[PDB]
Amino acid sequence: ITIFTRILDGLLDGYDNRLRPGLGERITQVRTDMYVNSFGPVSDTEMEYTIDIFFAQTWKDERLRFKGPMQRLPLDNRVADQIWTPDTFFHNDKKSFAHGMTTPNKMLRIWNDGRVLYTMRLTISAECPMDLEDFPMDEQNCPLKFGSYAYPNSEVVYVWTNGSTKSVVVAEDGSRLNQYHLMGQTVGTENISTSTGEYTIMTAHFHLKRKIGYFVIQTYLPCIMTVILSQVSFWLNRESVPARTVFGVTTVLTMTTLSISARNSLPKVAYATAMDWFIAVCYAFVFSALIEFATVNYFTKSQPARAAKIDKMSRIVFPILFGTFNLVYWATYLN
Amino acid sequence: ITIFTRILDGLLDGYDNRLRPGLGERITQVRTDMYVNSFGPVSDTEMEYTIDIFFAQTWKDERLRFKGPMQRLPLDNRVADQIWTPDTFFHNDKKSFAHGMTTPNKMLRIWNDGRVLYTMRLTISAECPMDLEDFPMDEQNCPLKFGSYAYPNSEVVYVWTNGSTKSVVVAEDGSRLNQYHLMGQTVGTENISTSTGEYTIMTAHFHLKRKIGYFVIQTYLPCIMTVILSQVSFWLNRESVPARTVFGVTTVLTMTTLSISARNSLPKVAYATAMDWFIAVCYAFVFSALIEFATVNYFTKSQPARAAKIDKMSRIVFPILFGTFNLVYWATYLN
Amino acid sequence: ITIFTRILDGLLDGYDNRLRPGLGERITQVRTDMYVNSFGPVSDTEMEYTIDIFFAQTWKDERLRFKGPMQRLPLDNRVADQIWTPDTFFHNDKKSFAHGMTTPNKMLRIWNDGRVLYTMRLTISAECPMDLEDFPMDEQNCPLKFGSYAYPNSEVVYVWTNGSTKSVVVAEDGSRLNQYHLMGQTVGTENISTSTGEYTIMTAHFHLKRKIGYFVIQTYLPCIMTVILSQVSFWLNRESVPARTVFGVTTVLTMTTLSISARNSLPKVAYATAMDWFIAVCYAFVFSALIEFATVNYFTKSQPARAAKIDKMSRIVFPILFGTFNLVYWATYLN
Amino acid sequence: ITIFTRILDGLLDGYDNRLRPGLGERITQVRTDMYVNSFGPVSDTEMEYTIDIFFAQTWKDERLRFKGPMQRLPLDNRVADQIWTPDTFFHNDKKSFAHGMTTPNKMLRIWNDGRVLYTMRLTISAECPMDLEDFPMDEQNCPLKFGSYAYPNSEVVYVWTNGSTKSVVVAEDGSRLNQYHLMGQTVGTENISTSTGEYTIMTAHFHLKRKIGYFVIQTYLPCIMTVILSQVSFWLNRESVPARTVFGVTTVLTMTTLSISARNSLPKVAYATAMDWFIAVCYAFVFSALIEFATVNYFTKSQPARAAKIDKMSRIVFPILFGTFNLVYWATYLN
Amino acid sequence: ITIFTRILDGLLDGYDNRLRPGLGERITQVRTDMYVNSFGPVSDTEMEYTIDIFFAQTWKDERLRFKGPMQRLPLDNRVADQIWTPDTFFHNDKKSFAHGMTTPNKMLRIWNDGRVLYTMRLTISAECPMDLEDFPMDEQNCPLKFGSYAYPNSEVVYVWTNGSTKSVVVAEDGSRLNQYHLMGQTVGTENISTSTGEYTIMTAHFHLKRKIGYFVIQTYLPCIMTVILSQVSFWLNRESVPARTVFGVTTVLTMTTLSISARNSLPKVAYATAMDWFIAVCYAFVFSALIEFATVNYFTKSQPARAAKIDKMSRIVFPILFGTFNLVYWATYLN
Ligand SMILES: CC(=O)[C@H]1CC[C@H]2[C@@H]3CC[C@@H]4C[C@H](O)CC[C@]4(C)[C@H]3CC[C@]12C
Ligand SMILES: CC(=O)[C@H]1CC[C@H]2[C@@H]3CC[C@@H]4C[C@H](O)CC[C@]4(C)[C@H]3CC[C@]12C
Ligand SMILES: CC(=O)[C@H]1CC[C@H]2[C@@H]3CC[C@@H]4C[C@H](O)CC[C@]4(C)[C@H]3CC[C@]12C
Ligand SMILES: CC(=O)[C@H]1CC[C@H]2[C@@H]3CC[C@@H]4C[C@H](O)CC[C@]4(C)[C@H]3CC[C@]12C
Ligand SMILES: CC(=O)[C@H]1CC[C@H]2[C@@H]3CC[C@@H]4C[C@H](O)CC[C@]4(C)[C@H]3CC[C@]12C
Ligand SMILES: CCOC(=O)c1ncn2c1CN(C)C(=O)c1cc(F)ccc1-2
Ligand SMILES: CCOC(=O)c1ncn2c1CN(C)C(=O)c1cc(F)ccc1-2
Ligand SMILES: CCOC(=O)c1ncn2c1CN(C)C(=O)c1cc(F)ccc1-2
Ligand SMILES: CCOC(=O)c1ncn2c1CN(C)C(=O)c1cc(F)ccc1-2
Ligand SMILES: CCOC(=O)c1ncn2c1CN(C)C(=O)c1cc(F)ccc1-2
Ligand SMILES: *[C@@H]1O[C@H](CO)[C@@H](O)[C@H](O)[C@H]1NC(C)=O
Ligand SMILES: *[C@@H]1O[C@H](CO)[C@@H](O)[C@H](O)[C@H]1NC(C)=O
Ligand SMILES: *[C@@H]1O[C@H](CO)[C@@H](O)[C@H](O)[C@H]1NC(C)=O
Ligand SMILES: *[C@@H]1O[C@H](CO)[C@@H](O)[C@H](O)[C@H]1NC(C)=O
Ligand SMILES: *[C@@H]1O[C@H](CO)[C@@H](O)[C@H](O)[C@H]1NC(C)=O
Ligand SMILES: *[C@@H]1O[C@H](CO)[C@@H](O)[C@H](O)[C@H]1NC(C)=O
Repeated sequence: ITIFTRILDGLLDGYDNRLRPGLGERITQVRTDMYVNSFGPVSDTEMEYTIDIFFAQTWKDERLRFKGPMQRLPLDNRVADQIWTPDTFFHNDKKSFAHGMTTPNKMLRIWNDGRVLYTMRLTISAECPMDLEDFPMDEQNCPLKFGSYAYPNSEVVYVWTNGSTKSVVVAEDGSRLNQYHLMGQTVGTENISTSTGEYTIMTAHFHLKRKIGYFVIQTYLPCIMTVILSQVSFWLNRESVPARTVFGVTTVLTMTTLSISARNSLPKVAYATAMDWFIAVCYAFVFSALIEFATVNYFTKSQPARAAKIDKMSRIVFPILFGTFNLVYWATYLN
Repeated sequence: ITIFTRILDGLLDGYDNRLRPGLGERITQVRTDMYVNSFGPVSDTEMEYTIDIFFAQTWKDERLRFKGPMQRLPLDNRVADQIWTPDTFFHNDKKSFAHGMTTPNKMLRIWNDGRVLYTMRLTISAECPMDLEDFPMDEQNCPLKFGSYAYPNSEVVYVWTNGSTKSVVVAEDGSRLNQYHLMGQTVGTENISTSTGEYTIMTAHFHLKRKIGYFVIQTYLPCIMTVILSQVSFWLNRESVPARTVFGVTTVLTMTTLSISARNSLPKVAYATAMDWFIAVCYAFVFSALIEFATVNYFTKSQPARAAKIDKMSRIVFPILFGTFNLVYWATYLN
Repeated sequence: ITIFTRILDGLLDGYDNRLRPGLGERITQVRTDMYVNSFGPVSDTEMEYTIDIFFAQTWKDERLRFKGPMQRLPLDNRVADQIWTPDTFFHNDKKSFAHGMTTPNKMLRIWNDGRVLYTMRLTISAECPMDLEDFPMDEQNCPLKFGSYAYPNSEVVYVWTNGSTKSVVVAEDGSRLNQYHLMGQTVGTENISTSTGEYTIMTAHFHLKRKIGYFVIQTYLPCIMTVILSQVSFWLNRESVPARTVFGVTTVLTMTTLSISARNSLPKVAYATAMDWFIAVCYAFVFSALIEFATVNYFTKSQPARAAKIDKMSRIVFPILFGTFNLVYWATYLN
Repeated sequence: ITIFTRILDGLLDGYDNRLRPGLGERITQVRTDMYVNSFGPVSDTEMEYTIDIFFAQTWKDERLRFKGPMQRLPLDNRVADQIWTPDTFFHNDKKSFAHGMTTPNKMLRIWNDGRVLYTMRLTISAECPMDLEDFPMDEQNCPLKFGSYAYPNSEVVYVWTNGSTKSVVVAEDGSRLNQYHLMGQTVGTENISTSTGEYTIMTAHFHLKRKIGYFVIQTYLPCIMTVILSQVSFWLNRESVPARTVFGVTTVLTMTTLSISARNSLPKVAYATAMDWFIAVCYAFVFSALIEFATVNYFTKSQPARAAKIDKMSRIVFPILFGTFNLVYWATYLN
Repeated sequence: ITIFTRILDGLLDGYDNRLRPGLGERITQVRTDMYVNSFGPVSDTEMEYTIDIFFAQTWKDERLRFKGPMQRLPLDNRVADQIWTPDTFFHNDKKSFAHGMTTPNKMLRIWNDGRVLYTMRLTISAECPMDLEDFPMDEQNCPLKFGSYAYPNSEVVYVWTNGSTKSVVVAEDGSRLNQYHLMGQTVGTENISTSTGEYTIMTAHFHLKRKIGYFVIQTYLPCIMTVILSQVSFWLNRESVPARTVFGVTTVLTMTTLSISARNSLPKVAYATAMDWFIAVCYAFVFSALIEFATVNYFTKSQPARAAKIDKMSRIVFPILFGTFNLVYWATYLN
């Protein structure tokens, strides 16, 4: 153990962590790996998502080159703080933190040739814009961008691990989401020209397809039952004005109540959503069934034969219409 | 007191906490104990649970081997920071923190032979997936996985305490939960092969049985009374179209109102829940009682004798049906 | 000022804060005082309560014994870190923090004989289980336990201040609670045998009696008015089937609406609450008034005289029953 | 610049920040100034308020007395930490924090004679009990108490700035509140005898007048319309039992619905609020209009002429009563 | 690399970060740049907005002027802490924090001539008062003011960038908001006289125009449908007192239900909002249609010809009126 105490002391004696490795000589290339331990909750209201990853980075540093019996130096964060590390930051991040129990989860390993490995565990809430036009039969793509904050392209460059280690890995246990399904992952690299030089930023996209199960139970199913409720009126006595009247208005109150409740749980966007149309049409089918009787009753005095054909015809026309509406609605958005 | 100041200074003189004990010589074996002071709130929506534990770890470090009058060295965190400790982290953790008042709750004890005792207090929110198909007659198993972050199996190994201290202990005060019951605990050890070596991870499962009391009061009971409400209609005058009509529709509005409220308090999962079916069937029993009258009124003019048997039988079939339905529902899920 | 700088420097010169005072000689006895500046919000849902206290502790450290003109040394937190202090932790704590503005509120005072006074201000959210069977005519007792984390009975012992300084003091300004009333305070001491030795834990119980004012306004009163609403039906025309029918069902919808709203605000426990019964009985009084008419209507054809006695007697039986129900309900739980 | 480096080094050379200025000689007098940058949200439910202030303190420290070309030493927080400062804490505080971006906002300035200026920016959530008996025609007064935590009157004394600089200043931008109006400010000084000596505490009261606008829109106005709704019944056909019956019960359901929602937004106190009475009376005016008809219908069979005067009289008596009630209600509380 | 280690050591050798550059000779001028990476959520209730910016500042410090092969010194935060920096704080800030993952996002660059570049990433929640009289056809302007906390105009001055870097830049991805649209940005400088000298404060205004889409879907449309619902009553049988009565009251109950939910999502201000009027008028149109029938029914017995003209005229007057109402409402506020 005393052998390694002098090796560490020798490497760090006179080591200037303020300067990057290969300053004025080479561009420090960093091979970045990643393992998604858990895909945190996604929010279609706040347009963000949380993710728990093991973010690994390896680069070249000649100052740490040593020769000894061991081929690797297993070390903790106590050394990761004393040496230089890339100040990798996440561009689209909202807030982030590195897990600290028991000690700040930072693993450092130094090989003879100077190869460094500096990985940590991060829970980060990043941005994810969404176009909820097809919501809840929706598909969104949440990116994760990260690069160096202080080092332009001339000073530092990032690249993904190619071949040995998979670029992005995701655990099946953590990927489980109540309302989304993780389709896959995509990685890429790009250069960006900013007012403080051109930086290389590394993107990692997580494709998501929304699960409609919760919404069939909450909104679609009760709406369907409430338009069928309105269409019961056609089979009741046409001459019983109070019965047909109170039935038509109470069902509108029912649909009006149902649309009020469904509104609270839906994203607060400023455009029409695929569900917003389903609720709209259903309200029209409930409102229409009421107007249907208002016409039936208006003609009862002088044109009762006409008011009878309207009601009897409405018994088949209404369900056939709402039936075909669903045939088109689901056939359109489920594609 | 002056004796112990030189012993501590002597041990820490030249002590390199950056290196694990026995590097290149022995494997640091850590005996892990745990005491659940409180089982924090469990969340079936966020699929997580909070837990408050005293997490103890003991290993052997020859560098701390000393000779003196005392057999043990009672010390605080002021020494725990100066020595080496295993960087044990919890794999399924979402967020964790160690209690700090008055001082960081870390207890250190060093015996003559060099065995160390390093325990701390942790409140941690860990992951716990759930299959809420039988909710609220549910059973879940929440795990707690923890291992070393930087040291694979070759460098460090974990084992549960055998004999003196029980692996996992639970306090009678804290395990109390409003909606859950802690059945028991299970401990285990397993090896995992990762891209940074093979680590030993220690699992601790907490079995949970849900308490249906809250849900019988909130949803089951009012639904049952509201279908019984619908079945009152069969005993009223069939020829009074407004009475039977307004009664049939108002109860649907009532059942529709009841189902809207129950939906908010239930988990926002995307599959059918055991309660979701009970609400569904009840809505069907209310909707049927209405359709039952719609037929009675439809046949009342030309087929009054036929419409009479429908109403009278509905007086017994409906309650007998809903009665037998409950017999099957509860008998099925309570098993 | 130059006199005290050498006294302080002399005391701290060679002072080892890692070791407790009187190690291997005497047991460090700590007299703990407490002043509740404010009793934070109590939660009957999360089973928790917040409290803001000035937590004072005094012991004797021979190393700090000095001789000088001043009898005591007024000092800030800048010295509290340099000396030894008991690592007092709160056993039932959930989350705690020490006020830091302007500077960390820690007061240190050192007397000639070496007796120390070390107090701080703490806001702590501690556990408080509740048996809400009589809720909201309830009484709860919230404890506050604190002891040493690293020093067993043999090494450190706690005792309450008796006589000179009051053990626990509470300001009437902070004791104000919207839904609770602070009856009093009780203090005690006990020994607990743990796997790391036997420790002494100090308990402080705060007795609470719940205030029913908010609930009479929110729930009891509207329920009473809504069952009296149901009993208006007996005075209406028996031959008007729609009038009596819509009145009976709409009031059930009203009571069903009223009970749904009261449900969200009430604690989410899994057992029957004293109020849950009051809402239950009231719903029964509204549901019965409806069933009462269904029977009246069922007998109207062949037994109208019997259907008349039912309605007319119900005008007095119902209010006398609900009247006497309140007489019994309130008389039982208010005791 | 090298001149000031030697002056600062000279002043801080041998400076003991653990000791207060004038220890064992004089009482350190601190003139405290304050500037309310913003008056954070006020909460009548949690009985607290947030406030953002620039908290200034000035005293004399003879050790910092220097002679040089400059008359004052403009310094940042880097020096404020190195010297002694009063450990001023806010007694009624619940949680506070000092702004840190870019650097901890602490301004230090040292004059020749040794007078120091040490100001900081603080956002603090302080306590503010309220007597909401006249709510929402309300007026509250929130205090702000602060003194030294470790230094009694004998060692430190606080006094407000007088003359040139005003004790408390408030910006018109921050004083804007959605539901409150800031009447003015009051400052005062007092001594308090505590178990750790007698301290001097400085109070700053902020007088508040509540804005009734939000509640007229939410609660008062719809209630007024809903009692006028109930009084429509008197003008409808008295012999139409279903019409008058369904109208009477639906308005009660409407008023019962309205009172449930207004309740959620109101403070959860345990006494009657000025609004609680307005809602109560309105419910009584809706409930009475229903009983009015129940009487009309009860007398219609045998005493129809009397049932006519009741209905016709109620057309004038009811609105005149609700009219005079409002005349008295507003005249009482708005005074 | 060893060349730069002596240069840095040479520059920092004897460097006093407590003193500003050019003290007692020149005014430290700081050119401030800004890049809005994301425009965080805006709150019309809390009157605040969150923003994520790259806040850059550049000044000249002669002490850091060096001669070497490189023209600039790429450095991290490890040096930014060791040198002097302007203590720039944001005046209207409520809560701010600088991103810390991986390392504190502070970029430092030192040119030969002594020019420094000190930029950081900040997420800050600043104040933004609003006049929501025209809400939701609204326009608001949220400012962002920042200056030096300890250095008045005489010692430090702030200025906007000269043309190299644009003063305020906004990212195309992050500026997207659900309910607002970012029109543009305006920058300015002003002097303010405070009790601690006169400071220069830098303003940055972000103009916002509200999106009416969400409110058309949530409130306007259902209100439109519910007043049209009320106007159906004129076409139904005038002599059917129950039919017209239950329809009139239920639509009021429906509109009354609609107004409470609309109130929940709207800002809790104490003045009348453009929507508050639209909801009010719609309630008047539903209530009026009810009073319309009460008049028709009151005249039905003795003045049926008058009760016929009233009802028939109402079929056109009501929709024509509500039609023109929208024409004026939308035409006025949409301008
Ligand atoms: C002529 C007739 O059979 C009546 C019965 C119900 C009436 C409708 C009710 C809803 C609308 C009310 C509005 O005031 C005028 C247009 C609308 C659409 C009315 C047009 C005329 C209708 C259809
Ligand atoms: C002929 C008859 O007794 C009528 C009375 C109520 C009617 C039902 C009401 C609900 C549905 C409405 C839909 O438009 C057609 C199918 C459904 C299921 C109707 C079929 C015909 C029924 C059963
Ligand atoms: C025969 C008679 O006076 C009728 C009127 C209302 C009816 C009750 C309505 C509620 C229940 C409905 C259920 O379907 C059968 C039992 C229950 C309890 C009925 C039994 C028979 C009653 C009491
Ligand atoms: C005789 C008469 O005009 C009836 C019509 C409505 C009835 C009241 C309804 C509400 C109450 C119901 C209770 O069961 C008895 C007392 C109460 C207050 C009744 C007393 C008698 C009244 C006033
Ligand atoms: C005579 C007549 O056509 C009646 C029918 C509905 C009545 C109105 C109902 C609402 C109000 C009730 C109040 O008690 C008196 C004024 C108000 C405004 C009444 C005035 C008289 C009206 C308009
Ligand atoms: C794919 C790159 O992987 C990392 O960067 C990494 N960094 C730390 N660890 C890993 C591997 N990994 C996915 C773990 O879960 C894990 C499990 C352990 F028991 C100990 C360490 C790690
Ligand atoms: C316009 C003012 O900009 C800055 O002062 C600034 N400060 C840091 N950075 C920038 C440039 N900028 C707009 C970035 O996005 C960026 C991107 C990177 F990958 C690394 C650093 C920065
Ligand atoms: C069984 C696991 O034991 C620990 O890991 C442990 N660590 C600290 N403590 C314990 C023992 N234990 C269960 C306590 O509750 C306790 C009680 C005290 F008053 C002081 C210290 C502890
Ligand atoms: C019960 C032990 O109390 C303390 O140890 C204590 N610590 C701080 N303070 C006290 C006394 N006390 C009850 C106060 O309220 C108070 C009032 C002040 F103005 C200044 C300091 C304190
Ligand atoms: C009245 C008490 O005032 C202070 O003690 C104070 N402390 C800090 N500052 C002030 C003056 N003041 C009212 C400011 O707004 C201000 C404005 C600045 F740009 C920089 C510093 C300050
Ligand atoms: C992008 O950046 C990388 C950084 O190494 C560089 O090699 C490549 O030539 C650049 N290409 C473009 C188009 O910017
Ligand atoms: C797992 O690892 C431990 C390391 O101590 C070893 O003793 C055990 O045999 C291993 N078991 C398996 C199944 O790999
Ligand atoms: C606690 O145990 C100690 C011995 O360690 C004993 O002296 C003391 O009296 C005990 N206290 C109580 C309350 O039993
Ligand atoms: C409070 O105490 C101070 C001494 O520190 C004294 O000067 C002052 O007069 C006292 N106030 C009152 C009201 O007695
Ligand atoms: C313009 O501003 C930049 C800020 O970095 C500065 O370096 C440069 O010297 C300035 N030049 C002029 C002409 O203002
Ligand atoms: C701001 O103050 C400085 C102080 O010298 C002055 O030169 C400048 O003209 C002032 N600018 C404004 C807009 O007041």
